Amino acid sequence: DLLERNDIEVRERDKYTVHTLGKKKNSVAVAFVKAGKGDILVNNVPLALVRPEILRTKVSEPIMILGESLFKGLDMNIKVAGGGHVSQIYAVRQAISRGVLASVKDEAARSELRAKLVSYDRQLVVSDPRRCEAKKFGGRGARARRQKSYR
Amino acid sequence: NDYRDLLRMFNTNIQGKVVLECALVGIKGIGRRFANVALKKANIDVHKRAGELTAAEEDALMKVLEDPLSHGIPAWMLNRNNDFESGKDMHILVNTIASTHRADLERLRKTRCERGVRHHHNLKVRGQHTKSTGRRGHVV
Amino acid sequence: DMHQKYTIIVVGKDLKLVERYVKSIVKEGRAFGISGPCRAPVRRLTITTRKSPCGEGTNTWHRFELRMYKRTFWVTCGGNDISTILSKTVVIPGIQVTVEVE
Amino acid sequence: LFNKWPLTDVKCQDESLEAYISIDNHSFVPHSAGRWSAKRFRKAKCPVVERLTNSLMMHGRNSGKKLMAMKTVGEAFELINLYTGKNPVQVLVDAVANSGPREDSCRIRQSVDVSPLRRVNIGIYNIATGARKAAFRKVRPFAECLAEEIMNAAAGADKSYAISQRNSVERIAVSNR
Amino acid sequence: SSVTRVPADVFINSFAAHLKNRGIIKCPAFTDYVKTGVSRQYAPRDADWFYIKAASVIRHFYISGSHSIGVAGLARKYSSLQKGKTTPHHTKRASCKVIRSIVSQFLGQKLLIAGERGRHISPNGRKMVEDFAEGLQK
Amino acid sequence: GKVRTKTIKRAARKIVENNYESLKPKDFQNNKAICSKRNVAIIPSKRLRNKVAGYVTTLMNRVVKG
Amino acid sequence: PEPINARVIEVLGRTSSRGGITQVKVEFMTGEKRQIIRNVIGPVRKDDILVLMESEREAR
Amino acid sequence: KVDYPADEAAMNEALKFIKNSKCITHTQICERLRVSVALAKRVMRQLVKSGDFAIVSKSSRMTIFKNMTKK
RNA sequence: UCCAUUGCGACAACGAGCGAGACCCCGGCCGCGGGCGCCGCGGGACGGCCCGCGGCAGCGGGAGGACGGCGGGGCGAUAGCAGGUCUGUGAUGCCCUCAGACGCCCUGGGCCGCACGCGCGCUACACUGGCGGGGCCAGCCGGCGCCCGCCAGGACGCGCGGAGCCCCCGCCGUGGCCGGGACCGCGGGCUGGAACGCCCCCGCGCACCAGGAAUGUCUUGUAGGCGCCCGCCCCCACCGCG
Repeated sequence: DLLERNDIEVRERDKYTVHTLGKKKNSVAVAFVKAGKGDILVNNVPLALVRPEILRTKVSEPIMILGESLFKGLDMNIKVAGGGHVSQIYAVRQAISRGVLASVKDEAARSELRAKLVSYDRQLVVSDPRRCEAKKFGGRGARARRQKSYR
Repeated sequence: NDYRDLLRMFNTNIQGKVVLECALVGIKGIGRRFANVALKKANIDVHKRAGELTAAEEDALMKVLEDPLSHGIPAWMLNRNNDFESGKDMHILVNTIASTHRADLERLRKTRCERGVRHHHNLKVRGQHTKSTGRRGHVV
Repeated sequence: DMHQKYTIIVVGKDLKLVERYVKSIVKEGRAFGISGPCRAPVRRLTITTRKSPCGEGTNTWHRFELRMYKRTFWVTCGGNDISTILSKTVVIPGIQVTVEVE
Repeated sequence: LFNKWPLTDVKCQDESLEAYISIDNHSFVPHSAGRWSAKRFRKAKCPVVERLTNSLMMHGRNSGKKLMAMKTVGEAFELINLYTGKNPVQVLVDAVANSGPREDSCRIRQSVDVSPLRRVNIGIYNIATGARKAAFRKVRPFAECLAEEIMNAAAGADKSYAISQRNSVERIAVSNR
Repeated sequence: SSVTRVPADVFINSFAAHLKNRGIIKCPAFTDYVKTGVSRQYAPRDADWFYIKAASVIRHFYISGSHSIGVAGLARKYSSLQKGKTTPHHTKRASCKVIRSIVSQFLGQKLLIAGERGRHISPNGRKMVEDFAEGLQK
Repeated sequence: GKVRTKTIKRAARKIVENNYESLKPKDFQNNKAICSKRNVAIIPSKRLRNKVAGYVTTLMNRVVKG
Repeated sequence: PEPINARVIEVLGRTSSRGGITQVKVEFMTGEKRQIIRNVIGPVRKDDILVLMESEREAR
Repeated sequence: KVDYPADEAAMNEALKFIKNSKCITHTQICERLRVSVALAKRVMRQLVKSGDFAIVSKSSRMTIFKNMTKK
């Protein structure tokens, strides 16, 4: 569902000033950013409501941290494809943060905000290298192996 | 604030502690066809807290049990389908279901089918593998 | 004009024999307007067989993959020009170039 | 923390465990998916609340469900707030110090001193192990029990499983003194 | 926006309550004695389940529009695990008859109109969903 | 950690024997650029070429003190 | 009696014969600050602070 | 071990007993009084209907209830 | 010293090789060119830098950076061993059965028989759960429509589409209970020439309330938990490979 040619071309017309992609565990969240209503929209729904409900503060992590100033005056048409739930919620937060860094554009505050972003929680800026593993013969798991009968 | 305890429904004692639909799942231990509902269609809701049930409700449930095909209870449901002698759908409950079980095993005994041999030889006619089944059962 | 978009579908197991053929298709059809290559997502034919001819020992399996490569081009040019392109393109034995008419 | 419990005046008295319990970086909820296990002591700066929410996920039937653990911490930390009238975060940060033994026995049996990390690591582990047993075949919730173990230990009681475990490692240690 | 800007449950609960009073849907008894699918051991214990399920069916149809889902595919979103056997649990599917009936009631109301392949939401239906979400849009 | 193998080691000396001024004491990219001048030093694969350069950087660092 | 806090200056090595135990040079945290060896289970690094109930016993 | 699903004249005694608390869960009543959680659940639905209590958290599994003033 | 006969150092040794590594495959990141479909080629990471401690090879720590100190695989030396396979082959020496056949076909049955002891598993012993509805979500890589049917499925069509765990709300309320689904009595279907195979539905609700001596496997996208796909297949996965 991710890594597809329809990334976020769902939007008809609607040219967008800034673009960012945040990814975690076979999930790509690509946000189309333009100066809008201070509104963050993921999967056609508002940022306020997402499926892992105890993770809502995480999906909005820099709204509290960076400062609502940049968040006001911005429209984000984020779409997440791939993964399950937590993978998507970490990937929206990565995408939203990088899009705002691009939104400062020319003032050095993109560097200052990235400094703030690496401080509260890195991964808001950087990718989570941890990705997945491969099953190998002689075990249901990859690292795990089968029981030996006679030692 | 109101309750009654054991009901003498069909030689059983249904505790008022139970939530009624779950309670009548055990009728004398054998024969429920209501499939955990189908008594709402005859009369009352799932959580009647068992004891709350009135004598008036009891007769209506008891009526549906004798005439099963009357309240949306279909032939797809019901304990017994075409009977080997009766050839009609029916619901068998309490002592009667076990009594009818004897009647069918007598039939297999007279007919001397492989199933009849295994039923008197205490062996499984369905569960295919008997090499490693009853350990500690110590039986033939 | 008998002008039709002409389909060109190339299947090469060898990425480099197939990739060089993609350069060949582009050059001959530069004149007749060949299309940029839409590379098929690789289709991997996967067979896992026990390495042992007799099934005894530790379980060792062979993971065998045929990573067929298909590249598709479309040319809206003359049939004689499509034909010149087939003669012009490098012939690599064991490479499938297939044409359909749209 | 949970939008209800603040993180400002919560510190611990023990200076031996001063660096090990992290009280300056708790996220809004304890999720913060991180490679804390990777590197030797990166686990020390993990937030105590994300160290507790990870401990509850044990026994397989309950493995991996961090969200079901997160609500169990917020249910426990909501119960503690009402009963104790002090920040629930503080009670966990106090209990971890209390549940930590200062002596163990290794063969070299012989008395040894547990390193700051181990006093924290066993302390969180003990808090959940008792709660898990004290809620296995009982009507009481795991969350209600989690709140009690977390609090009894902080004030300090041999009633608490974590302390009844600490107490015995240190009686066995005093035998091999 | 609108219906997706609204949480699912409140909209599904409310629209369902409206259908029963309005007379839209009107449940069939022969299908109202059955479990939602093979994967359910017990039939719905939520009382008027046809109404709530119908509310959800028209909430998915609204989002799909162009996709034009059929009866079986929309039943898949109500699929569950089949449990209670020595063999390991497997995700099965919901009963199509319940969903065919629900769709035929929306189709008769003209809320839904057929398309080549699957049926899709018609403007009378599209407005009904839009208006109800506008009814509780906060 | 990573222990240099005899190819990644003998070649590094051969590079510091032939070339002295071109490589510099703490300059991996420069040490990778000198070692990449085609025929003068030919190492197939960047992974081997990068590993050679790192050992050359370490050898060049050692010689500058003494 | 009352336990005395101490601070590791260095970890000399690992002992136990099964591994898993360490020899640490400890300096009492306060006052005369006695620097004496200690044996510790669990992961220990430099500058860690430990409280020793026994206190007098000395590692070799 | 055994509980009444079914309080009779002692429902007011229970109401006074639950009003005799600082905070409670319906499960805590099940331990404090020998009552099924379901009876305790229904009982506390009207305990806040009488307005002598309040929700602190509400989750499907457990809701913590603190008596408003009750002092 | 190392992960390593991996290197250092000492030293009648001095240099080489093979194996190790390098290489190959996939992955994370940047760029280029293309784009029915994300898919071709190039960079990038090297114990480079920094601080210690070291002649040294390196040994801990610090950042910077997708990525950090052998990422998850393939390949695999010199020798071997009475390991296993003549039942995979038009591989094969020898006895070659060779026509009332040990050839080759067809039917019927077995290979699945069960006082029992063991190996790999699965499902359990529940309130971190079962039971109802409400969201939503994958990846290997991926078809559906419509009507009839509780279902399982069937008829008739077209060109196409996606999990569970989890979450949200009720419910049961510690009861071998709605925990558990083993056995067995009807049926309804499927696939085939034919069930004995499977599916489904209404009964029926066994042991088991955490396991004795012992014994296994495992270091971050890990164990575990959860589903899905394929392999072989008329039907059928508690298996294997993913």
